[PDB]
Amino acid sequence: PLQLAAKMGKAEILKYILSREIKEKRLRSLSRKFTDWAYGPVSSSLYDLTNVDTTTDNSVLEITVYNTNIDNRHEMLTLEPLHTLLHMKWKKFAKHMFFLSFCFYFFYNITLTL
Amino acid sequence: RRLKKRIFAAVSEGCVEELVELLVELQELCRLMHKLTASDTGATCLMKALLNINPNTKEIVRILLAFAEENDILGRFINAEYTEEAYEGQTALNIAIERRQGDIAALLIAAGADVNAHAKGAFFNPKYQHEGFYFGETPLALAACTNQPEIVQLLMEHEQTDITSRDSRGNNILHALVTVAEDFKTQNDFVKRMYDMILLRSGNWELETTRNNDGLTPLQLAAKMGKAEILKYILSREIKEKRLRSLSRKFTDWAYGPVSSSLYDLTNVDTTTDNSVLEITVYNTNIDNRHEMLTLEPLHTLLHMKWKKFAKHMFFLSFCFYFFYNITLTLVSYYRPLQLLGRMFVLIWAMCISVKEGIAIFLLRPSDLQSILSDAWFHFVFFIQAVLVILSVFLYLFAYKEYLACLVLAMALGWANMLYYTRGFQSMGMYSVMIQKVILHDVLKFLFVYIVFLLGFGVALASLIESSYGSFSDAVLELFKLTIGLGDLNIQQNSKYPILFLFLLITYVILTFVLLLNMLIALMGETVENVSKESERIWRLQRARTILEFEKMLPEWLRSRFRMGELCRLCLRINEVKWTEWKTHVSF
Amino acid sequence: MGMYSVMIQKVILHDVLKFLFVYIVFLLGFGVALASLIESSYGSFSDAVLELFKLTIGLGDLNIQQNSKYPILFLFLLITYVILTFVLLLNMLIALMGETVENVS
Amino acid sequence: IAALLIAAGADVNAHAKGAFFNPKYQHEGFYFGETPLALAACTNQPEIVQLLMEHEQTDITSRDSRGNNILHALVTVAEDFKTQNDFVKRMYDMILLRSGNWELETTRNNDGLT
Repeated sequence: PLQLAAKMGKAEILKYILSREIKEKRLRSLSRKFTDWAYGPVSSSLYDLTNVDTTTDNSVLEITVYNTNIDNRHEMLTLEPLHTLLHMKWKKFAKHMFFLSFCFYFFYNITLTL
Repeated sequence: RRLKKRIFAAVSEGCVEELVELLVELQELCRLMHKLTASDTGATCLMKALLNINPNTKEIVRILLAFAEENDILGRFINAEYTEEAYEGQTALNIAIERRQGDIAALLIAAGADVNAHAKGAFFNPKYQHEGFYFGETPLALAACTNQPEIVQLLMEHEQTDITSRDSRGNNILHALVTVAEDFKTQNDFVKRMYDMILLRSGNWELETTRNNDGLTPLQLAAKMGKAEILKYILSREIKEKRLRSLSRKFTDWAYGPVSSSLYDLTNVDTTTDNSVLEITVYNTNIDNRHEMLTLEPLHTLLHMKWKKFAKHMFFLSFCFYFFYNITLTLVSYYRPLQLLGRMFVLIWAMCISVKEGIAIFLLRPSDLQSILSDAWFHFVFFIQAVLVILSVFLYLFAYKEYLACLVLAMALGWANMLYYTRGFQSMGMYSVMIQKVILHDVLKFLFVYIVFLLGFGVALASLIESSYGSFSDAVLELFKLTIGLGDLNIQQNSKYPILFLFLLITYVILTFVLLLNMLIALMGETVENVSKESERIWRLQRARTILEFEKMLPEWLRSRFRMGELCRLCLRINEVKWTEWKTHVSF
Repeated sequence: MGMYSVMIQKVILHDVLKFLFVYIVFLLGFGVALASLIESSYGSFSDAVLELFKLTIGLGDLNIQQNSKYPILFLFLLITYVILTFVLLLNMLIALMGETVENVS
Repeated sequence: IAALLIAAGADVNAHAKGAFFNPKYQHEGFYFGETPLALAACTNQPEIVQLLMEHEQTDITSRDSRGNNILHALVTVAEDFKTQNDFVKRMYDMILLRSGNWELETTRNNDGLT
């Protein structure tokens, strides 16, 4: 159901499923977000990345990024745990890979021109 | 270690019977600090119960307090604090105040909880505002920032507490409230009302005169952080109660309909001391509500008075002097082989401008000054022009031949520099900020894409020619001439592939003339509208900066003579008429 | 046509005057800059300002060989003038006059 | 207190010709008409203006230093913008109806204007 919501482009249902908190006993297992400690505006939360991370063959992040028949892609991408995951994946290796590709292509073009 | 785990589990769950049985077992084993304190974060059973409060948390807290009293260790546990390096200084009273549990908070205060406890954890005073929560490292400051009137009143009524306490940052309750306050005018503003309440309950000038390690009063701190609402409230404060009128900074003398005369206070507002509110709000570069803060008394009237006193005359004198200097330089250089005197005047003024710009650059802030449009480009260009003039003179004194190039660059820069003097009139300050914003926004990107495409097509064209497109420089010159609209499009250029050459030329024409130029027109139109909606504020800020610079440039004796203010403290009398406000008040 | 007449009046009184003033400022500055380093066409100040005006309006030819002492400096000054006037000032005047046209229409 | 003073014999036709009262600029002072009746009219006091009108020792055709009467003063004080609450028009109507004569609307000041 989560992947289907991501594919069809339902931001509200996607956000509800991704960030779901249950405070009842014996039902907390159904939740995907657990609040560890809260102090005013600061809040630490453990999210679940079963079908959200790009680990399996098909993932929610890959579906919402590679979707071409949707219009709420920005709305779906600007919510946890997708925004933080994207920034982490960027700052880990994507910036370095992009800079390396830039340098390699620039040197290749300069060599061809010369 | 099982007993401590059982105690913690019972405290977290809230089972009264289980907690009582565990306490009985602990008492039997004893017949306690090591078993009650956890080394994970240096917490305690009371802290664990308050962090995980439940519908029966009051009973658990009462049972724990009774057990501590029976063991005669309650006073030992009241002063318990976190031993970790992240949230050091936390206490049960602090947690109870944060969790808005007023009954338990009052119970802890009555039981002897530390009121003046300082929570100096690293997470509490983070370097960035988004990296942590800062409240003041004090239960009183936390109650003030968390909007608990009952709890803050109960703390204030206590005898063991203090008000003049300064935390690690040096900030007191008023500084903490100023920092926590929101610049935007929200519908519900509790910080201002509770600041008023705390100041009235204190009833002394020590709170508003104390300086932290940054050497700022609460008013100066509000001006620096950019809180228009708090700044206006502090600047225009009226108290009608007896023995409390001294705390006010604005006194209404007489009122007759819309006309009202008011004496304001200029202790830290006038540019008299080393640091002043006006100087802070004018020279601030990391704020966005500068126009909102500057458009309120006693800053607007003070700025207009300081202008009309001497700043207009100084600006006109500078305009005339610079215009005559530029005219003399232009005439002297153009009439190249009365001349000696003109050259001497040019040299003297160039040296003066160079040294003044050097002092200005040295005294200017080296951070974020060049990134923002804080009148740094004009200083840089003036210094560069003076350096060019003096270098041209030195080279003419010698036998070198670059003096002519330096001099022509000097006249070009100086004649392009007259626009700086168009900020005196409102009709042209908008034009100057238009130039600045458009150039900084769109022209740079358009130009960059232009050289990219131009160089690409130039090396493409110059390589397949076995006439005019001989070398790379000739090809790029011809492309530029075709773009700007001169020359002729000759298809017979002795090319190996005439059809390919024509195709490349037509592609370049479509890319540049059809797309790029009209695109730049559209982008610059959008930018013009956007920053013409917000140009008056920028012009006013530039005028205020010029006024303050001229005021600082004045000598010692002239500053004392121009110091305007009637003693009562240095009060300033302002007559204000608000016809719209008077009509709205009287129509009720 | 009354709307057209008031359009003429408002646009001329608002934007054309300021654009023109900045134009003569930059034009005279660059003219005296160019006419002083020539030891061909840019002989005197009047000839230099006429050539600059012709280059701005879009006639003539951009001849880089003007018998100048510093050809690179002359070319740099000419390109700077072209960027300042053609790229920036004219399209800026277009944008400002568009905003004024909407506002007073 | 105003009614008490009127009943005690306070001057009703007293003219307040102070320089601040008739300033050259509208923002340099408060202009109401240099008359207690004109001030009551401009300050939106229906009860006080009615009590003054019902008095016998008062007059309506009085002209101040500017030559303006109550109607001219109300016109000057009135706001061009159509505000939500417009009291000047209603009280102008009330005063004109209570006067019941064409002398008020035909008198000209030193500027020669009705």
